[PDB]
Amino acid sequence: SAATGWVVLFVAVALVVWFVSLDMRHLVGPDEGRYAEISREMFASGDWVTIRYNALKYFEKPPFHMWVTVVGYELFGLGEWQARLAVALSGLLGIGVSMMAARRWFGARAAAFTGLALLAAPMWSVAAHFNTLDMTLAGVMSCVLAFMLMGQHPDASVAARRGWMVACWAAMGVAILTKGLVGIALPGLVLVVYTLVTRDWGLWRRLHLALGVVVMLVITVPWFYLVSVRNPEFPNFFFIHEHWQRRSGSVFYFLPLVIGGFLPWAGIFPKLWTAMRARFRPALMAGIWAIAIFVFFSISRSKLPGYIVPVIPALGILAGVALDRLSPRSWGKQLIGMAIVAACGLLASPVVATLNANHIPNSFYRAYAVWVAVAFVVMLLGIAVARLLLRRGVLPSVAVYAMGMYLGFTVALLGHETVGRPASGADIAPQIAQKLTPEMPLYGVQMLDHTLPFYLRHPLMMVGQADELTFGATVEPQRVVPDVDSFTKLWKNGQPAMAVMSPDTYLALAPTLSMYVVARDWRRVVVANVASLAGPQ
Ligand SMILES: C[N+](C)(C)CCOP(=O)(O)O
Ligand SMILES: [Cl-]
Ligand SMILES: [Cl-]
Ligand SMILES: [Zn+2]
Repeated sequence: SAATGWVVLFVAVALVVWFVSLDMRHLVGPDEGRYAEISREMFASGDWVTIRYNALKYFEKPPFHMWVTVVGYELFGLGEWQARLAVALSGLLGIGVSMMAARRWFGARAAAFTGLALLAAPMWSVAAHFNTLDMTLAGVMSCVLAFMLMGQHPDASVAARRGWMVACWAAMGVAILTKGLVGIALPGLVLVVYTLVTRDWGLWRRLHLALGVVVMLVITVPWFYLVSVRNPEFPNFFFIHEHWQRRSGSVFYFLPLVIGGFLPWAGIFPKLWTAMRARFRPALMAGIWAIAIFVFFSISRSKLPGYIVPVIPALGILAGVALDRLSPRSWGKQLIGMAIVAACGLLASPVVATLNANHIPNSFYRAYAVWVAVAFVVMLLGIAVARLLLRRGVLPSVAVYAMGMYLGFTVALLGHETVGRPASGADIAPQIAQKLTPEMPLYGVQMLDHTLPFYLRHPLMMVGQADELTFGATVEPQRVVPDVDSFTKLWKNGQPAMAVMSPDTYLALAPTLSMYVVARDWRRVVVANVASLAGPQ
């Protein structure tokens, strides 16, 4: 316990950056806003069974992420960092259990390398600070893998093996309550593939199959029964609905995602392979985890980046052992390569200053470019001081390097606030809230705004195409305007209300109905049907 004062320092500096950075960006739609708002509505209603999005049934996802977010709301009230609490705790959880399994099978030093690996991995840290279900599922599934590895260690008693096995099945249950059957399909897949490569059938006896299935059913079934009974249309939807938004992604879709999301360790990607090929083989289990899940999502029709996040913890374990075998000169090689590519990021950072996308003007991206450049600069600093610390050992150099990378990608994420804040609509929320009341409708005229209703603490009344709310709009049609043509009669003859639409929608409806503009930004026009709810015009 000589240099423990460094570790305590390191982790401390990590944790404060881990949580403070949560509350420094406005919510980025659709995901962050969608789950923050669903959780808000659950929090305000108390109905933890029937998930609703803008007062409409939302049966596209299971509720565990929302349960966690709602507990967070009850403890610390509504806000940005509270809405991102589930994913941050999921990230810490993946780090923790990952280096627990690493410490069990490969020792303390390798476990430290695993924690550093997951910390520096931009996919794990970014995804850990971005409110989406993929990081929650990644943390609970990392509990599946880690608990499975803990339970298969020979030096554990039958009581410990059963404890880690029921812990594994329980984690699979939570995962099913997080994003559906994936939480059990991917493990089983990774399981059978394993038993085909190693030809160890007796492993199916160590799983505690009966007890684990029973405890998993006890965890998952109650909510599914409740929501299926209260809403008979739920099971056919959740298990049959082919969801799609506005697919067609190549089989190489997740290749730049996995490479970029594990970038500070890309140079040792071969040394990860030579980590698994070289009774129970844990590194091989992690490798079959990452590879099997990767090829599973790579051959799937629907592809989203977050799908691939659950492979990162396993990679972390592999990284932990690979870095554990490196001499000082080899890590020097890695530092040289990463210094090169980070310097290329610094030279290429002005590229984003020439961007304008998602109806966000170029200026915000000019302000993003300086933050990206700063990010690669702090990466370079961390690399330099790591090279200075290489004389004291590989582990301190890797620790400083990983800290530099983590702070770097953290700066790169916080810099996204430049383009995320004008899109969130939080700026024009106070202007709207001055005249908008909770009993007033806020029509969404063919626009599913994912962030503004959260900031208004006020749900949208969907008008016309409800997008992913279509299903909800059809099973409870008394809560929704079916088409814009009915919205015109509601608008000219109904109660005083407001409406959110796109600018092109405003110009399309302008010759039809006169509307007084309450607020505008680059992505939305907010109007009222009475002149007294807006500024002079
Ligand atoms: C996306 N969805 C929830 C509508 C269908 C997916 O369900 P499942 O793959 O968990 O069975
Ligand atoms: Cl509220
Ligand atoms: Cl701004
Ligand atoms: Zn859908």
